[PDB]
Amino acid sequence: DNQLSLLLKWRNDKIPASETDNKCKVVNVKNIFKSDLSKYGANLQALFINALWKVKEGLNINDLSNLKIPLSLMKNGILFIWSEKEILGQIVEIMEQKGFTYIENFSIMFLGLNKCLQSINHEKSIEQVTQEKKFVMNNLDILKSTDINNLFLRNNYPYFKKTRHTLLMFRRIGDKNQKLELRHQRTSDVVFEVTDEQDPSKVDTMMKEYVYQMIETLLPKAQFIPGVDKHLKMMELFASTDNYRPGWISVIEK
Amino acid sequence: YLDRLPKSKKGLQGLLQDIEKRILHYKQLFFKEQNEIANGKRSMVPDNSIPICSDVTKLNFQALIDAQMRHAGKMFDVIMMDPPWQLSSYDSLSDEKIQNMPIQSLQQDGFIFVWAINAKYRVTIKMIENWGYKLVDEITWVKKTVNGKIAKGHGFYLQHAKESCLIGVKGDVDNGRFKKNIASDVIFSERRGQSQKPEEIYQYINQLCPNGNYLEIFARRNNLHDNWVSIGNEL
Amino acid sequence: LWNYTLSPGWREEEVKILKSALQLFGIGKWKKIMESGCLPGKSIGQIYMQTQRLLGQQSLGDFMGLQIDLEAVFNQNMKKQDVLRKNNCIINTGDNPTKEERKRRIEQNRKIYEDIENEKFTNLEILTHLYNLKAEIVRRLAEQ
Amino acid sequence: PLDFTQYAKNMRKDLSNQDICLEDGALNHSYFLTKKGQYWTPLNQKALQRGIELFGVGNWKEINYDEFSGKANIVELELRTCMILGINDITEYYGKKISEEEQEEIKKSNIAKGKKENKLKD
Ligand SMILES: Nc1ncnc2c1ncn2[C@@H]1O[C@H](CSCC[C@H](N)C(=O)O)[C@@H](O)[C@H]1O
Repeated sequence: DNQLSLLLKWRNDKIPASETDNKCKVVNVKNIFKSDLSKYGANLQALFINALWKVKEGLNINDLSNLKIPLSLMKNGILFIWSEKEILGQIVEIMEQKGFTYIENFSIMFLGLNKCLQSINHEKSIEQVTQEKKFVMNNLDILKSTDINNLFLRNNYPYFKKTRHTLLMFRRIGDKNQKLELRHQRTSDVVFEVTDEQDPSKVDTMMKEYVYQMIETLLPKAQFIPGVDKHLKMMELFASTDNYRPGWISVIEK
Repeated sequence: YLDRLPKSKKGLQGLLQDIEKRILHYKQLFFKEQNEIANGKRSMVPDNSIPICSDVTKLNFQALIDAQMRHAGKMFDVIMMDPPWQLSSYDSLSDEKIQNMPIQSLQQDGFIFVWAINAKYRVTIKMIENWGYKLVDEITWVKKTVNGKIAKGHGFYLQHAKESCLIGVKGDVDNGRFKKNIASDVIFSERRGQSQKPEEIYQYINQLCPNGNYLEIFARRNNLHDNWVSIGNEL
Repeated sequence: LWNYTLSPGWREEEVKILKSALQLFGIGKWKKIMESGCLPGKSIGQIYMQTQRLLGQQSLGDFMGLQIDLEAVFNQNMKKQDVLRKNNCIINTGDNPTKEERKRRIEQNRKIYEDIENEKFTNLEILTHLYNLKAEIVRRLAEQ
Repeated sequence: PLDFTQYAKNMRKDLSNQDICLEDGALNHSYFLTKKGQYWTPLNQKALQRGIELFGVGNWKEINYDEFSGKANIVELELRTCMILGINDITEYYGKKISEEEQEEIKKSNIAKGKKENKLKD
């Protein structure tokens, strides 16, 4: 009916922490949009920042302009940043003056988990946002008789109803006769998952994990197991306080 | 190789007879159709559709705004355009050519919508912030297949499977006739003809700024609706 | 039976036109075949598969750029009929070899050897094709 | 202006092309239903009437030469010169000039031959 089985096909592939070693590097500085990052890695490929903009708020947009990215930090590489609808704009123009070029975008469309459970019937706890998503996942073909557009989010927004989140992804080419290795078409620009209405901007695990898996697939060469190399060719900012993903040079702001 | 039969003599002429009566059949049907149209028959385009068919560069928007002031007194409220973008494997649609057109003259109080592909997403932002418009929101349309799958769009860096549209604001958008948080900014509908667009976005706009003149740009015969002053080379 | 296996819905006259065009131009020069225009309504892919059937070997990598006799290759493929010739086509044992190996294979193989009434069109253009179709038929009867 | 219909008519008169909307007319659905490139304004039909006045039905092959209609097409023009005569075949008017119609009255009496859709079968 809805063909929703194919919509969440990759969500059925779950695949959900390396200690400080040759495979994982850890940095915990109280400053990040000011701390030099070229000393934490050079000629890297994947560079992720988990910028939780929100209009409470986690990070101020105007702060981002003071961060410096040097060519010595990375010649050929990519930055990944989050976008929030109430703070949409004023974020799409900051990064170009730091020396990147726009290539593509990625986005997450939230299908209103409360509406999904309502259609299955015919504030949420951590359990209600972790196991309830499995609950609506395993019976994914019972609500396929309904309309897709019904179960979308209805969140307060000045102009429309806010429904989706967004990953801006920016590649810089900086060295002539040098390129990057990419898998390219791995995960569709359209993806599908539900998200709690309490923090639609926030993305919990099994979805953050989905992004982690897709980025690990897009840039496999950036990773390095402890035996092959000790220095990691891909770093991260603003991760969880307990997750230290292998390959990533984690930089958590305390 | 000749498509027709090489030699059949009168054996084919009999078939000719068949064909020729078929011929008369078509024209007699045509006559009926003629009687059906020259009697007062109403076509699909509804009332209050104003299809200005002219080149956007050739057209003088000054006459348009003069008519706007003369008849209504309020200038435009909601505007849209999905111009032919650049693909790099007409050529006067250079994004700069799209820019220099004085849409800022055509609008002082109201929104805007601009659909564009992600390959020209960024240039769209500079397209909208250049004027008094401020990019505030986006409406996105997810392609659908016949069954309910996701279209396997060509992938440059990721598998392209959605289409984006930007929204802007100049002057005052709280003109009373505007409505806020009308509904979701996403549209899930099938993949129609080449670069076609969902007709439910016009329902969205009717929810948005009803009882007022509109302006879509670069239309086709599909686009025309009620209360839509519309422009388009193929319109 | 079923010699030179036929694609669904193509005349054998088209097959012999293709044979003549391949004998004059050569395998792989499908663009020249389109330029000549002796096979209307044919695509490069479909003519490629038809060449696969006519040569008797499914893989055309060993026959690229060859003005070889199609029937001779088909006959020598029956000379090696010990291999399963599915659809009268031999599957090449070489798995997509390098350009050098494919090139030496090329060298060795060289050395060895109604219509408009359809389309759901409106009355205007169908009659446009119909009247001069009838003129063509009238001229055909006149010369008969 | 909340007078949406009058407003629309005014804008159509002020901006829209003549072949799109009449001088003070409605949307003119006839142009909409036909495709862009071939439409029959009163100018085109009066020009074809002039062409009929030129020689009438017969060996009159200058139908496209005069370009009386906008980008005249021989088959479409010969098709659209037939409803005026009201008879499917024109063999009974071959080789003569025709001034007015005087053909609908002499043929609508033929009930068996045909009177529906303002036309007669053969
Ligand atoms: N400069 C131009 N060159 C060619 N066609 C143009 C054109 N400007 C407008 N058009 C016409 O309008 C289309 C561009 S717009 C296409 C989408 C349409 N506006 C919609 O919303 O449904 C073209 O395909 C053509 O039909």
